[PDB]
Amino acid sequence: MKILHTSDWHLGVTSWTSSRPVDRREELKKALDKVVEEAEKREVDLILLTGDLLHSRNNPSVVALHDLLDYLKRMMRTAPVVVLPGNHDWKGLKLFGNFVTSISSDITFVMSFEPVDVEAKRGQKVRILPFPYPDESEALRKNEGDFRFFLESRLNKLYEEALKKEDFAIFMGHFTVEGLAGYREIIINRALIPSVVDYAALGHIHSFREIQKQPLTIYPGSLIRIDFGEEADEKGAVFVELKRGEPPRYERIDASPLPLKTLYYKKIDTSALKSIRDFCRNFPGYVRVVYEEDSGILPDLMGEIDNLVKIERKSRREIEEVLREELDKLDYFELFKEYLKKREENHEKLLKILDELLDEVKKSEA
Amino acid sequence: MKILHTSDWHLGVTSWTSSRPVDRREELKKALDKVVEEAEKREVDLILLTGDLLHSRNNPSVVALHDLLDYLKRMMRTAPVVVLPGNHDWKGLKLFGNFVTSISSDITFVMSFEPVDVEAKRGQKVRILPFPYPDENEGDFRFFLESRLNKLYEEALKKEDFAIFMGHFTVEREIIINRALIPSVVDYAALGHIHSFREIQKQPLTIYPGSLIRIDFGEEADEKGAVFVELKRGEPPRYERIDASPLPLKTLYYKKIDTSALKSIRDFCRNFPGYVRVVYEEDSGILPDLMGEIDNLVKIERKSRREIEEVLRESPEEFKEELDKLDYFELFKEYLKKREENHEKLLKILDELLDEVKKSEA
Amino acid sequence: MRPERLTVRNFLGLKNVDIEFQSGITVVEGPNGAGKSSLFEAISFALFGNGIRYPNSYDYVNRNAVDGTARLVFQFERGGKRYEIIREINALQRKHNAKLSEILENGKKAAIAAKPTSVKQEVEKILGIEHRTFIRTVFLPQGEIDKLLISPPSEITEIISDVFQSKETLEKLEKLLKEKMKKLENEKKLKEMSDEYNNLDLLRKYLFDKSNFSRYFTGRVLEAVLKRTKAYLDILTNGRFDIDFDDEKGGFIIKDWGIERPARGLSGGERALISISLAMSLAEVASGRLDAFFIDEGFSSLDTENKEKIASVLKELERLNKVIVFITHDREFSEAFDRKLRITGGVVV
Amino acid sequence: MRPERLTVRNFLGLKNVDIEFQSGITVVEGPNGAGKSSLFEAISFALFGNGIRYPNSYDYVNRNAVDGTARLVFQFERGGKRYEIIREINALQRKHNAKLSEILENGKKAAIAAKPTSVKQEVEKILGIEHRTFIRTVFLPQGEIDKLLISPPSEITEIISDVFQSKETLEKLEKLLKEKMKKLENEKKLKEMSDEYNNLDLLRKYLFDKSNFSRYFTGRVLEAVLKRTKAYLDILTNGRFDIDFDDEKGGFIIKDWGIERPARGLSGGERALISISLAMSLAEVASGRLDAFFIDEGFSSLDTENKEKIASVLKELERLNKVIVFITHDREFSEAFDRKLRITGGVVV
Repeated sequence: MKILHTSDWHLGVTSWTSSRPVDRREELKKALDKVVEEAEKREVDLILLTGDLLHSRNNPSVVALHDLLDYLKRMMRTAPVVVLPGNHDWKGLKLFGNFVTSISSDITFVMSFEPVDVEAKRGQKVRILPFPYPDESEALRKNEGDFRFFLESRLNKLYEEALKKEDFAIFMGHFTVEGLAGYREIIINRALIPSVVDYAALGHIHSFREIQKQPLTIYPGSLIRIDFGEEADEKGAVFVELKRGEPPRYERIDASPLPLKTLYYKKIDTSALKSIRDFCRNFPGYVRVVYEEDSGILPDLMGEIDNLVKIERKSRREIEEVLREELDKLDYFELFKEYLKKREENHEKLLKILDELLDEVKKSEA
Repeated sequence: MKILHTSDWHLGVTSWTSSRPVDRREELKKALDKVVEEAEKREVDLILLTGDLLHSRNNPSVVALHDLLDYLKRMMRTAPVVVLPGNHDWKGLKLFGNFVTSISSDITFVMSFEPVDVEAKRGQKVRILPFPYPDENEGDFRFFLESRLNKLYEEALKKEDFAIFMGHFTVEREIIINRALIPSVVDYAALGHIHSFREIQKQPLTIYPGSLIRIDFGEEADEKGAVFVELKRGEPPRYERIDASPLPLKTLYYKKIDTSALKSIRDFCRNFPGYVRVVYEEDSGILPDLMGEIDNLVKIERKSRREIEEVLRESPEEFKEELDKLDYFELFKEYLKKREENHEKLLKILDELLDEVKKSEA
Repeated sequence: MRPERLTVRNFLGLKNVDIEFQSGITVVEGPNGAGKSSLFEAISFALFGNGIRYPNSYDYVNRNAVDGTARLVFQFERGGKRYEIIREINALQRKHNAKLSEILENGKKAAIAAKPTSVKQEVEKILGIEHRTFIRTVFLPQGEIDKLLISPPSEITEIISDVFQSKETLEKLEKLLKEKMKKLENEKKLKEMSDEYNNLDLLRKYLFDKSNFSRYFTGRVLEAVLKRTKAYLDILTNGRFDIDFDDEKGGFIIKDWGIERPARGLSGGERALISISLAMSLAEVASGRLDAFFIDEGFSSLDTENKEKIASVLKELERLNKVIVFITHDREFSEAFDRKLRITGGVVV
Repeated sequence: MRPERLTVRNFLGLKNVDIEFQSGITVVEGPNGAGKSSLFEAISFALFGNGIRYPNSYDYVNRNAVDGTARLVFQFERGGKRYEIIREINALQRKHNAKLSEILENGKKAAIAAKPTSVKQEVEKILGIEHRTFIRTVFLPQGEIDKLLISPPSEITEIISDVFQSKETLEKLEKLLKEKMKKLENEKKLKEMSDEYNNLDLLRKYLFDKSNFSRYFTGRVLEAVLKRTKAYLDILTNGRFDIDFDDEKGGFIIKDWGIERPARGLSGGERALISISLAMSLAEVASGRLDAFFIDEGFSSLDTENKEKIASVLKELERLNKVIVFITHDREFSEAFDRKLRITGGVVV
């Protein structure tokens, strides 16, 4: 069966509100569009949604909700979708999703560590092994012992229930795999994840990361570069494909959202200014200039340059951290010998006479 | 086809928060229960929801939402439901409702002046003519409203079987609408947004079902419940009223609270299943904490002698009118005549005895 | 009727008073023994000719004036056409005059009766109220009203008996009927006698037995009086009080908010309103609608603090629009009624 | 190499100076005409024995001291083993002495050369840098650096020509080769002569044609100097400025953030950093890695306000850890460099 997997969108997310607010909604829709269009053209069988689908988990805008449900429909039009909402509890949204689950087969909100048996477009029997954030309060006392033991208990549970599968069994999780750059969070060991699953769809991480190949674990990441901390990222969904006879295979669907670029300067001066202006003028994406030695007073580039979203000041130590030999010497005579050796049929014949000329000039000088 | 129609619900509505807060939820559920149970026992074909289904239109409690969706399911279990949410209600309820509409036939949120063609339990082809609160200057507003009606009319004529008009307004900020403006070709016009039941007109049958519980004392004299309408092709619409059975209200009016008044209030509240509001005029204390003592005394007010008389209304029947005064003997003359085969004779000897005593007196 | 004016002179208890009844509830008060009780007597004597204190007409002359006549005029609406009556009476002259002249829209009085005996007939013919009944109807003595309320069923059926008909007349019809039977029993013709005896004796038994006619008659008051009492208790109490009657219990069983309650439990002002209401109901079921009432304060020894409270609660009677005048003796009751009328030393001050 | 110490006495422009080079940039300034320019001359002289200003060795004696010898020692790391050299020279005595003693880990100096001619051979043998090239490499005159930057392609290929090889030697090889051909053309044996002529004349043409080899050599400058220039512009500019060269446009293409830009547009401190970087790149592609550089201020008339700004922007050169010393003449440039060295009246104050 064919699967379109998508990671947290951050619908209605306003970027850089501290410097220059930008409504990403337009861009975000365009990427979603391209993704959905690829899902249809590819005739996928199952669609997975994980991570932060809404940017604001405490107070989603009406429009943001409108967009979410909009794309949930477009999604269902192509194939059954399964949503695993994590750490999200607004206006009984989880309550919403639960209600729709019950009145439909084309959509299913999994919101409990208890497994659910969905059914794909082409009829494939998929068993979802869920592992969301946990409802209610564990408490401070139980987290050190209760918190890890409880998590372990859940995994032992998902394992047993995974073996009892029919066709395929997809694990879905909302957490942070232990060993990442770190970006309350839930840390989970890769070994703890069930091995018997055909695919483990994760989320809640902006940047795409293929954790492991067995069982195939993937973070699809966002569809737009939410901030400059990810200007070097490729954004898009992941199209996995599970088959019985053969191991899982997956492509990556490029969303192609506006690009970011950080311009680093030592100090903003007349030359710097011209450089910034010249660059931003021919750059479709968003720009952030960073500098060390102060060049203040500084002209209002933001007021002039409408696509200059942020101007920062990284220390020489930090600018080098985030930014992540011997030279051969050749005498003129040697280069000459080398040339007379490649650009002519016979070299040596010329070298013998040349060394005689060099000997004659050396002797007739001292 | 059979239709069960229920007006505004006001779920999670707390009554009398200024005096003594009362969580109506329990009562409100019991009434909804009785209503739904009647809908099932009656095997209705279509269920209509209008008016304020949620009490708070800006911030519905989680429980209130839980209850709403709960009863929406119970409702659908019996027959396809069509909800017309008024614009007063909170927005996430419009996007939600729209989504469910699309994934189901047993429920349909109409939220635009554009007509929708639903299908009943028994397969009847019903066409809904919607007219919600126009979302998103007064002379153009009326023109705008009148235009939508012309639109609903044209679209109503193109019906298949039945055509039910649904509207959220106030029959002549609120939206005033003339009765004549409503399409006449519709088989029934379900309205809402009014607590008190009111049969506007019989052609086309226009009804406000009203709330299922008495939300305040301004409606203590109201009957609460849904309306079970029945449309047929060959014959005109007929409709019953389903009684909810919600707790009753009673206002006790006093001139002044005194030792006698206090005993009266205590005695009454003690034998009254509903909620009580005492109103008085003359200054009376210094009153004891009746609410503290009487747990079902929700409100204590002070209406002016002018206002207490206005709200009271008029009950002049059998009063200030002539009374048939009857004298003792003419009543005797009458009692005898009715109660014996031959009266005339006894009547004659009586008047003779009377004449005899009269003469022997002066 | 609606008493509009009543000019009394030298009438017992009074010397020279000029009263003009107005819409609402008036309260007349004065030094004990004068004006208060006597003022009403005068009004009841201007209609027929016989007051309620003395039998002989001439006795109604004031003691303070001897050999002098007592004049009294009286205007009163009754049926949409107002009438006027002026009688004069002198003990010395041994002559009594009167005249029932009706007041026209034109303002000119028309003759209806000349002799005092004629004015009586004409007045009684107006609204079919004999002096006998009038005395027991428009004049409500507080003492008897409050008593009728908490009265037993036997004493109640009695009250109803001696208000629609004179006890004396009943006794006399009694004796006459018994005499006829004695005559028959003592004495074609014999068959006619046996037919008369049985028939006269049967009617006798029908009228005479308390169980039947006497019982039914009492119902009219309970079915009619209560009927009307309920309406009064509604317009005056805002639907709070509602009384009915029952033998099993004490009698007039009274309910407050659907809940029965001992009448003794009620405050004075409630006993008053409820009692007066039932009283007007009886008075009206016997004499048709009445547009006026005279009530005098009873001054029960323990009723003083109440006197001021009762005054406030009885003020509701003004809502009936009837011409209701109180004949109070104590100042405390007299004070809290905007419209006052003091009669000191026979004159009004 | 890494100059660690340089004790000069009576050397032209100097009387008695003791300098100890330290990591990072080093700046030396003094009254015009003394110490600044002469100090470096001394360091060039201590190694080979020719300097730059004068041809004859003896002319390098200070004017202020006559009949007196000029002594100068010099320690310098080069290859992980530090060396030491002390030459003395007296005009009067007509005798010049020297000695290339290497400093051991033990602290004892070992002999490598006695005569000044021997010390020269040994020094040139170290890092294969002849005095001819050394003069045009470790010493970077600001005037010529900035010029090389905004230079035309023809004048550029020239600069690259007279840095890897003496123009004189090329001309002399020229004339000698032309003379041999004349000899042949003028004169078994005849076949050998025709074979020699054609073969010697062809090689001649291969050397001579600026079209062919001279062009490829220029390529060596492009491929390698830019290659290294880019790295310098990265460690000093944080990846801001990238430099590439196109012959048709003229000069060295300069790009700022992927966007080309006229070099005249850059601020002084940028012209400096970029120019110096390219300069070290050329110097090193010709003489291998260098651990030291001498740059003297150019004081372009309109460059004064910049003098203070350029000083701040050039401070980045310290990040390379090379022993970089500036030979500035103006105080404003001299001030903003923590590590200063003033030489007044021949001595250091």
